[PDB]
Amino acid sequence: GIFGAIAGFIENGWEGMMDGWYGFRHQNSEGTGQAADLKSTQAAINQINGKLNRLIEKTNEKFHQIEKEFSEVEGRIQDLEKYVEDTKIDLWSYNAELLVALENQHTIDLTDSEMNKLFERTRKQLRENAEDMGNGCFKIYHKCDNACIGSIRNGTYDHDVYRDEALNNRFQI
Amino acid sequence: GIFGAIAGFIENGWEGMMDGWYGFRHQNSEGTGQAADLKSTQAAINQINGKLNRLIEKTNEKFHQIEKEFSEVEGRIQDLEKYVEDTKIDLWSYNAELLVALENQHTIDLTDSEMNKLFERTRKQLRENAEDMGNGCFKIYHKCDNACIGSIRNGTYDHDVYRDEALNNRFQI
Amino acid sequence: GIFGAIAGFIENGWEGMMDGWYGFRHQNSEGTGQAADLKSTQAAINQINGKLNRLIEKTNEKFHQIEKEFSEVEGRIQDLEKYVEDTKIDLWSYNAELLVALENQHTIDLTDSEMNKLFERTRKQLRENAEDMGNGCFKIYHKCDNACIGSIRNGTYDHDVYRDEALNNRFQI
Amino acid sequence: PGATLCLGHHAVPNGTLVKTITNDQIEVTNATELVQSSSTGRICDSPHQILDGENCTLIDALLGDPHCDGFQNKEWDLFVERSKAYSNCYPYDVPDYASLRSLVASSGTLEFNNESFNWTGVAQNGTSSACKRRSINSFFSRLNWLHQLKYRYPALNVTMPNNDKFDKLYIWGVHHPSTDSDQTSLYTQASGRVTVSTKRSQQTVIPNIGSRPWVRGISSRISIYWTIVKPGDILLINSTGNLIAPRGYFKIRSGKSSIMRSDAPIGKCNSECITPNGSIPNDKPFQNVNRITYGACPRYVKQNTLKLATGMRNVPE
Amino acid sequence: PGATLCLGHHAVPNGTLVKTITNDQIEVTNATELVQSSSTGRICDSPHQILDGENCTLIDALLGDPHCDGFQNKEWDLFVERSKAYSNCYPYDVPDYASLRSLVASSGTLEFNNESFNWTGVAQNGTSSACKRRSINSFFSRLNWLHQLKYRYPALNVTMPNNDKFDKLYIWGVHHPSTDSDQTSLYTQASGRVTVSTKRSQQTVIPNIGSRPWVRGISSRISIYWTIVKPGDILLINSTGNLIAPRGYFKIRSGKSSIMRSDAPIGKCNSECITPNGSIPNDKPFQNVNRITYGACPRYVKQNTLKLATGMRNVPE
Amino acid sequence: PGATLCLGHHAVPNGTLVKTITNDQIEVTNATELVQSSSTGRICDSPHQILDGENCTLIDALLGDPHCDGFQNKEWDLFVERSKAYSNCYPYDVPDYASLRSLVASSGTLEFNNESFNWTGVAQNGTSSACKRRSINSFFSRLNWLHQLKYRYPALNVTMPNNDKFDKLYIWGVHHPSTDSDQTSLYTQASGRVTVSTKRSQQTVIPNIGSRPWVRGISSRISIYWTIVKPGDILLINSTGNLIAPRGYFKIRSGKSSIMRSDAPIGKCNSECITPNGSIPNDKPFQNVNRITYGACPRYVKQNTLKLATGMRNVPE
Ligand SMILES: CC(=O)N[C@H]1[C@H](O[C@@H]2[C@@H](O)[C@H](O)O[C@H](CO)[C@@H]2O)O[C@H](CO)[C@@H](O[C@@H]2O[C@H](CO[C@]3(C(=O)O)C[C@H](O)[C@@H](NC(C)=O)[C@H]([C@H](O)[C@H](O)CO)O3)[C@H](O)[C@H](O)[C@H]2O)[C@@H]1O
Ligand SMILES: CC(=O)N[C@H]1[C@H](O[C@@H]2[C@@H](O)[C@H](O)O[C@H](CO)[C@@H]2O)O[C@H](CO)[C@@H](O[C@@H]2O[C@H](CO[C@]3(C(=O)O)C[C@H](O)[C@@H](NC(C)=O)[C@H]([C@H](O)[C@H](O)CO)O3)[C@H](O)[C@H](O)[C@H]2O)[C@@H]1O
Ligand SMILES: CC(=O)N[C@H]1[C@H](O[C@@H]2[C@@H](O)[C@H](O)O[C@H](CO)[C@@H]2O)O[C@H](CO)[C@@H](O[C@@H]2O[C@H](CO[C@]3(C(=O)O)C[C@H](O)[C@@H](NC(C)=O)[C@H]([C@H](O)[C@H](O)CO)O3)[C@H](O)[C@H](O)[C@H]2O)[C@@H]1O
Ligand SMILES: *[C@@H]1O[C@H](CO)[C@@H](O[C@@H]2O[C@H](CO)[C@@H](O[C@@H]3O[C@H](CO)[C@@H](O)[C@H](O[C@H]4O[C@H](CO)[C@@H](O)[C@H](O)[C@@H]4O)[C@@H]3O)[C@H](O)[C@H]2NC(C)=O)[C@H](O)[C@H]1NC(C)=O
Ligand SMILES: *[C@@H]1O[C@H](CO)[C@@H](O[C@@H]2O[C@H](CO)[C@@H](O[C@@H]3O[C@H](CO)[C@@H](O)[C@H](O[C@H]4O[C@H](CO)[C@@H](O)[C@H](O)[C@@H]4O)[C@@H]3O)[C@H](O)[C@H]2NC(C)=O)[C@H](O)[C@H]1NC(C)=O
Ligand SMILES: *[C@@H]1O[C@H](CO)[C@@H](O[C@@H]2O[C@H](CO)[C@@H](O[C@@H]3O[C@H](CO)[C@@H](O)[C@H](O[C@H]4O[C@H](CO)[C@@H](O)[C@H](O)[C@@H]4O)[C@@H]3O)[C@H](O)[C@H]2NC(C)=O)[C@H](O)[C@H]1NC(C)=O
Ligand SMILES: *[C@@H]1O[C@H](CO)[C@@H](O[C@@H]2O[C@H](CO)[C@@H](O[C@@H]3O[C@H](CO)[C@@H](O)[C@H](O)[C@@H]3O)[C@H](O)[C@H]2NC(C)=O)[C@H](O)[C@H]1NC(C)=O
Ligand SMILES: *[C@@H]1O[C@H](CO)[C@@H](O[C@@H]2O[C@H](CO)[C@@H](O[C@@H]3O[C@H](CO)[C@@H](O)[C@H](O)[C@@H]3O)[C@H](O)[C@H]2NC(C)=O)[C@H](O)[C@H]1NC(C)=O
Ligand SMILES: *[C@@H]1O[C@H](CO)[C@@H](O[C@@H]2O[C@H](CO)[C@@H](O[C@@H]3O[C@H](CO)[C@@H](O)[C@H](O)[C@@H]3O)[C@H](O)[C@H]2NC(C)=O)[C@H](O)[C@H]1NC(C)=O
Ligand SMILES: *[C@@H]1O[C@H](CO)[C@@H](O[C@@H]2O[C@H](CO)[C@@H](O)[C@H](O)[C@H]2NC(C)=O)[C@H](O)[C@H]1NC(C)=O
Ligand SMILES: *[C@@H]1O[C@H](CO)[C@@H](O[C@@H]2O[C@H](CO)[C@@H](O)[C@H](O)[C@H]2NC(C)=O)[C@H](O)[C@H]1NC(C)=O
Ligand SMILES: *[C@@H]1O[C@H](CO)[C@@H](O[C@@H]2O[C@H](CO)[C@@H](O)[C@H](O)[C@H]2NC(C)=O)[C@H](O)[C@H]1NC(C)=O
Ligand SMILES: *[C@@H]1O[C@H](CO)[C@@H](O)[C@H](O)[C@H]1NC(C)=O
Ligand SMILES: *[C@@H]1O[C@H](CO)[C@@H](O)[C@H](O)[C@H]1NC(C)=O
Ligand SMILES: *[C@@H]1O[C@H](CO)[C@@H](O)[C@H](O)[C@H]1NC(C)=O
Ligand SMILES: *[C@@H]1O[C@H](CO)[C@@H](O)[C@H](O)[C@H]1NC(C)=O
Repeated sequence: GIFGAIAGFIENGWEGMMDGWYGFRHQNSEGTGQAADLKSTQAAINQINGKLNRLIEKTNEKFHQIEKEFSEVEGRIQDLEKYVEDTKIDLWSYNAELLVALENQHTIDLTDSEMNKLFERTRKQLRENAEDMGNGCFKIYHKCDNACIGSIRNGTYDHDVYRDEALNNRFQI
Repeated sequence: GIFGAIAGFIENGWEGMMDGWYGFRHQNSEGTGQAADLKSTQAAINQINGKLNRLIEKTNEKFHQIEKEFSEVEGRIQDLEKYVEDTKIDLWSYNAELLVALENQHTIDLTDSEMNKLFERTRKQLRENAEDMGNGCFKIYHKCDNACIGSIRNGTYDHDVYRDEALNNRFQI
Repeated sequence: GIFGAIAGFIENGWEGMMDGWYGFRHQNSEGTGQAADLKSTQAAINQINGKLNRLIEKTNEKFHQIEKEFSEVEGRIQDLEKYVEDTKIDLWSYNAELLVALENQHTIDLTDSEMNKLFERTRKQLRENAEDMGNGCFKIYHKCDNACIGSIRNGTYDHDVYRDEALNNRFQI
Repeated sequence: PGATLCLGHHAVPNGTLVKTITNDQIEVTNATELVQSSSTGRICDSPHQILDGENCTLIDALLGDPHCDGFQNKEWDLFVERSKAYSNCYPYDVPDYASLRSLVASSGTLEFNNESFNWTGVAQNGTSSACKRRSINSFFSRLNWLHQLKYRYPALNVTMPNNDKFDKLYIWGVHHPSTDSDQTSLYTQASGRVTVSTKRSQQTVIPNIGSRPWVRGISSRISIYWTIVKPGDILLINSTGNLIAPRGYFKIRSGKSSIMRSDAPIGKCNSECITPNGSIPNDKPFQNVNRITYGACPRYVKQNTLKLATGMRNVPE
Repeated sequence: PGATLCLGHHAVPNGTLVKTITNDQIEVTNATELVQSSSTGRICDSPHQILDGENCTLIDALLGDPHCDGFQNKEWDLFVERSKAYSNCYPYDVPDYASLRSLVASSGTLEFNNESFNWTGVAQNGTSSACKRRSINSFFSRLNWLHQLKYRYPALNVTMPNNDKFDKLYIWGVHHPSTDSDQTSLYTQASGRVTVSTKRSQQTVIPNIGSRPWVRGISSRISIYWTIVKPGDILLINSTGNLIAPRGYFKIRSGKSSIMRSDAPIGKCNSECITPNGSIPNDKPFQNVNRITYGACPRYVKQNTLKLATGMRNVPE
Repeated sequence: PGATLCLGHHAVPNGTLVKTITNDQIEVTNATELVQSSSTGRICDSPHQILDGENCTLIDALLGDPHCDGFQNKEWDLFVERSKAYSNCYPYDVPDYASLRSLVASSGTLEFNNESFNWTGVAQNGTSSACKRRSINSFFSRLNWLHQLKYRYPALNVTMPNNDKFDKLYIWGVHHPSTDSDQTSLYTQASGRVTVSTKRSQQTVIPNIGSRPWVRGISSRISIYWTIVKPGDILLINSTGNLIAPRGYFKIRSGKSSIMRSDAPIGKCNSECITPNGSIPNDKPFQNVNRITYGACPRYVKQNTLKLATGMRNVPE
């Protein structure tokens, strides 16, 4: 939520996009399409896998320790043995709760970050040929067939080629 | 500070806004006004209340523990009892210091985030009828009475209705 | 990485900038230049020094504690003394690992934040006289000698003075 | 003429200082305190069962010191030991006094069932002027001072099987006479012996004749010991002299019970958290009132105060 | 006619709830569990060396209880004590039983070297019907019951120097006869004494005559003690009666060895982490199966479950 | 022709690797080390008061071993025990040696006030060739070896009241003769006894006759015990033989004092933090030099190194 895109100015996700986490949905004269963006999807997945690798199978080897169950009443020494262990468990329980809370807040923020990065990447690409509609969609002011859409996704779109046409439509009266 | 709005490109806050955390201040031909934005104010407050609920009254029940004050010199066992307790207090003291430091840094960043979100919400709404003056203020290039200001705040502003008028003023020579 | 500037839409850093962390590189008719921006450089350095001051020389005074090396086999009491200490070391070791991980992630994000802030500061300054090329560079659509570049860096650039000239070049056909 | 629309945020004239990762003093609009640093000064008698020891230690209530007779068979969630407490019976010491205090405090009950031990051969119910009940020479309510009968102290051998489902806690003692004549007068033999045992354990005590610093009329001492008999187990007591015998057992439970040292008065109020300074509210997560707590309490920390920002950074006009 | 290009993100119909700093229930597309909360129910015999105690405690294997003769000289990474274990030799107790169990468990070996002690003056190899080997009266394999020879028990004085590089662990005992006639019959003197010592330490035990609750034919007891002799040091044993002598020493190492109480069966599998509930996988960083673990294990926590978000916030269509 | 203005950031050819939440190796422009992993090799004699034990343990200085006479009445912030230390007086052992060492180390002073005990009835000032002062037979400076006078050792009964504001620490002993003739020659009775007591406590020791591994001429031993007398309390010593008597008390404080084992030499330098490896700087928050520290120290951790990023991510040209 820290960038306001996911669960913000984007009203909902696309349950139909199943080859990526972030993508494009276009409508032009040739029809309507949906294609996933890989660089931003891979960027979010790699970061989340990084977290997991720092947590999964990094465990502690312990061997002989202290007794933690008791069949007799003993008093002073047993109290301290129980206290030591109860103190340790509470502290690791706290570490566990905070760890998950922190990581989850960051996972939500970094996925929001990666959405915004893709939005910003596209916005600079389209230069003065398009206008942000405010809901994660750009209005493209020129003829843009599927090969033209593909060049935007692929990052090969020459804005100069359509500038005159878009400027005319953008600033018509 | 992470978005640079609060204590950044906004020079100071408004001590006079007492019905919200974020808002609008306008000047047109009908006069000058101030109105608080609720969705962004509620968004920041709900997040901060979320933090508090995770901290307030979640305490630990403890009953019989170890002794922590001593009237005699005893040596080995007393040293360990003091050490155990002194170790526990230092660790929870550390947890407390880091918790507050982390939470406060995030509280400042999320309030900065919510300011930026409102700025961005408005900027996309005004389309090509306005220009960012750089200090958190937009210059609106058309006649915009109080009902026109209200539609911006309320989110009902049709930019198409004023586009021709604003484009003429924006690109005059 | 959270703002996508450093190691994002900026392809690499400048090894040649040695008087600052963030800066400007321009090309006009008078030549090509490089000058560091102080307010953003000082902003990042002050934040990082703030972290260091919270960590450097804040240590704990301890005097008589428990024994931690043993020459004889003793059993129950020695086991608890070893366990207490081994538990303490593991917990502080964990605190140390998480501290550095958290701080480093934030240091990378705040330096990325400060880069973006400078980019945004410049973008609003240039108003409608320039266009974002998408790689951290602005194309300036008017005659801008070195005194004109200096006014941008210094924050004294009157965009009104060049607006007519830039608007003509921007919207030519 | 156009129009200008400015986006902004609020501010206050009276901000608060908080710490962050990068800054140990930054002003925000509002904050809340996370360290409970004040107490009410009194221990709330609710919602926990508070037992005010008043003039009595727990041990003296256990043993049955006469001015502690009122505490018989009471239970407690928290036993409060006052510094004004005193012992007013036969002078005694307890090897591992601390462990006996903790196990009884933890068990949370003074429930005592009497049991019929076969002390045929010795006189019972010995008394002393150091331990008076309404001016009359008496002894610990829960202990039985056995001495000679017609100048003879036979080898005692008595059994008590635990056929119940619960554990039995037996408290017993050994008299250490000041003089050899006191030894032979009371117990006939030149030196006594006491062996309390079960199937799993044993404790054998040889008395030590010799005077001890005078305490309240006496220069001898009674050493106090304890024995826990499990179900199916049997208590076996032997003595050729100096045995201070138990009159029964205490029930010994496990629960949320404990004991605290404090001179804070008891009040009529409701508070989950108890410190020796008195009850404190548990709305905050941390506290630096006392490292000794009982109940649902904030966790002790060294810090006076820890301010949690509840508002944005403050930038006044 | 133009075109419209929309930027977006994916979503799922079946999201998962996770906790954050600001929210204790927020839906993400996917999550993974961080608390191991299930066990296989069996202890994997790999990769650690598991010693199933079966019917024997570690102490009874150490002493040489006849039905524990199979455990002689075995090593272990983890010794598993079953609740069905029983003692079937001469009844005994051990002062600081727990410390002896821990040091042997920690040492991880039952290796025993025999040593030739000069017991000239007393008969050796005493036996009893409470401790039978194939119906024949016998005794603890590692202990030597010394008694009188032709109605005489001289003052024993035997030395054993540790000239090895390792420490020596000596286990020895004291007989506490039920009756005075049993004392004089076995050891001639009216009361015995045992003193085991080194250059640095000493332990002196006076036996206590008197019966104890009947256990498996006997009403006397043997108290068990231990002594560690360092290199260059000398074991010195003295007795005027009641000495239960060692037949040698145990090697005493330091390693990764320990002991666990569990009735979980042993299985043919490979698992690094052992709990009394059985082996658990160690892929997760936390677990709430048991606070008692052995090996490379997730750390115990109180929580059932802790869900780590592995995907963005979920916003369905 | 226009102009182009590029925003950017710096970079370096020699970046450093750091860990983050999402990455365990990422290059930044600069970093700083947070784990102190080196020592100077010597213990700085400032700002703390260092007492180099040299050839003497703390206990031997306490008791008054002749080659330790120089340590009398010294105070210390940190007592440094060398491995080359040796005992060169009468052979002894100390039940709970560790507790006596810790309480004296913690107290931080060897201050000793002499006191006039009434030993009328016995000879004083016994000596031995195992404890020489300038070739002359002597004894522990702070202990008084009482033995018979004209073949008689009466029942000693001596009192010493603590009428001071501070606690008194009394160190006393028991002689365990090698032979019965040695017992009767020194103390006349066939077996001795020692009882030191206060109003609150008692310690009674029966000596044990019998030889012990030969140490420096002697095969007997002296057992060392201690007693703390509170203000208003009274020290009561009784003996029918074998008492090693105190010549006074030690002051027993509470402070910042302790004791460390190390063979690191003492140097002329200033360093707040002391480890057995020598002083270390305390500029960093963590250290992995030693888990044993004294003073204002970085906290011990298992990690070699922990690099804190002090610069942005590094992206070279
Ligand atoms: C049983 C008794 O009366 N003992 C007293 C003892 O009597 C001796 C007599 O039994 C023997 O046959 O002959 C000699 C010489 O003829 C003695 O007379 O004498 C002691 C010294 O005079 C007394 O000590 C004094 O006791 C005082 C008060 O004593 C009581 C007490 O109140 O504590 C009386 C109690 O009934 C008695 N307990 C029992 C179970 O009989 C206790 C107990 O003997 C002692 O407390 C244990 O040490 O004593 C004063 O305390 C006085 O200061 C003290 O000298 C014997 O009481
Ligand atoms: C050595 C022996 O046989 N002792 C038995 C004792 O014999 C006395 C005799 O030695 C003495 O000179 O004269 C008197 C009177 O004439 C006795 O006869 O008598 C005791 C009571 O009758 C016996 O106790 C009984 O022992 C039974 C089984 O005993 C064994 C055992 O199996 O535990 C036999 C063992 O050989 C013996 N151990 C050694 C090293 O000799 C042990 C040992 O003496 C005891 O276990 C220690 O207390 O006893 C039954 O246990 C029966 O219940 C019990 O009354 C003496 O055994
Ligand atoms: C007091 C004394 O001289 N005792 C020695 C003992 O003398 C006996 C005599 O007192 C008795 O009346 O008659 C018999 C037979 O006629 C003896 O002669 O004899 C022992 C064995 O011969 C000696 O043991 C030897 O002691 C040697 C050195 O002893 C000293 C020492 O330096 O440790 C001398 C000290 O003055 C003495 N301490 C005191 C307070 O008098 C100590 C002390 O007695 C012992 O250290 C305690 O065990 O002994 C050698 O150590 C030799 O190895 C050893 O056999 C008695 O010393
Ligand atoms: C600085 O920030 C703090 C923390 O965010 C903030 O304090 C909070 O204010 C709220 C609302 O005023 C307090 O809520 C009250 O809590 C008590 C119990 O402690 C309730 O009984 C109260 O209930 C009343 O109001 C309810 C409204 O729905 C009714 O349902 C009810 O019947 C009562 O009429 C009330 O909700 C809250 O306790 C504090 N929290 C803390 C930690 O202090 C404070 O407002 C900020 N300071 C400033 C100057 O703005
Ligand atoms: C929710 O998120 C979780 C966590 O991110 C995610 O689960 C992970 O999925 C991966 C890939 O499917 C799992 O990887 C497997 O791990 C096992 C060992 O545990 C490997 O042996 C497997 O190897 C196979 O595939 C490899 C591909 O290179 C081959 O090299 C190999 O020979 C095998 O063919 C496999 O890689 C991973 O275990 C889980 N992680 C966890 C913690 O569960 C899950 O996909 C997400 N859920 C949904 C519904 O999307
Ligand atoms: C990598 O980052 C580290 C950490 O940020 C950075 O190291 C720091 O450099 C500063 C400045 O060079 C060091 O400051 C010095 O500290 C000592 C005490 O340790 C002071 O005595 C020094 O004082 C001198 O300079 C002062 C300037 O005002 C004078 O007042 C004074 O009289 C002296 O002339 C000096 O300030 C600091 O110690 C380090 N910190 C650490 C943790 O090392 C380093 O520069 C970066 N590396 C690179 C290659 O850039
Ligand atoms: C061994 O020495 C101790 C210490 O001197 C002896 O105890 C002392 O005994 C006398 C009387 O015998 C005590 O005096 C009494 O004091 C009380 C109240 O203080 C007074 O009311 C009596 O009338 C009497 O005067 C003295 O205080 C006491 N000292 C202590 C410390 O208890 C002990 O009796 C001696 N034993 C032998 C066998 O000599
Ligand atoms: C001191 O008292 C105890 C307790 O009464 C005595 O022990 C008891 O001794 C009798 C026999 O002397 C035991 O009876 C026996 O029981 C077994 C099996 O239960 C039976 O097979 C025998 O034939 C015999 O009947 C009794 O159970 C036993 N009690 C306990 C608790 O062990 C002890 O002997 C007494 N000592 C003296 C010196 O009087
Ligand atoms: C009980 O047995 C021990 C062990 O044998 C006896 O101690 C031993 O006593 C002899 C002399 O009586 C010692 O020899 C001496 O050695 C020193 C230096 O090593 C030498 O200088 C002497 O001249 C003498 O030869 C022997 O070493 C010693 N052993 C030990 C381990 O101390 C003890 O005396 C016996 N007690 C009885 C009552 O028999
Ligand atoms: C609560 O009571 C404790 C215990 O008496 C107080 O802490 C002691 O304060 C004295 C002087 O005020 C210090 O010298 C002691 O070191 C403290 N005791 C311990 C064990 O550290 C504490 O100040 C009281 N707090 C409140 C809020 O009443
Ligand atoms: C693993 O075994 C432990 C120990 O038996 C189980 O914990 C006990 O559960 C009982 C009732 O089920 C509770 O009354 C006890 O308080 C628990 N013991 C302790 C020491 O807390 C545990 O439930 C088992 N877990 C699994 C997953 O099998
Ligand atoms: C500081 O001294 C300690 C203690 O001697 C050193 O740690 C020991 O190192 C040996 C081998 O070098 C290991 O076998 C031991 O396990 C270590 N001891 C403990 C208690 O773990 C340590 O290496 C020294 N460090 C420095 C920097 O000098
Ligand atoms: C974009 O890349 C895809 C994948 O290789 C390719 O099939 C497509 O033709 C490309 N389109 C353009 C316009 O470059
Ligand atoms: C905006 O909403 C407010 C609140 O209901 C209303 O009073 C006002 O008339 C609205 N104005 C416009 C322009 O929608
Ligand atoms: C910008 O500031 C620098 C530093 O003082 C100065 O040298 C330069 O002349 C200034 N240029 C402009 C255009 O203000
Ligand atoms: C310490 O002992 C050694 C060998 O006994 C000796 O050389 C050295 O001088 C002694 N130093 C002191 C201060 O006693």
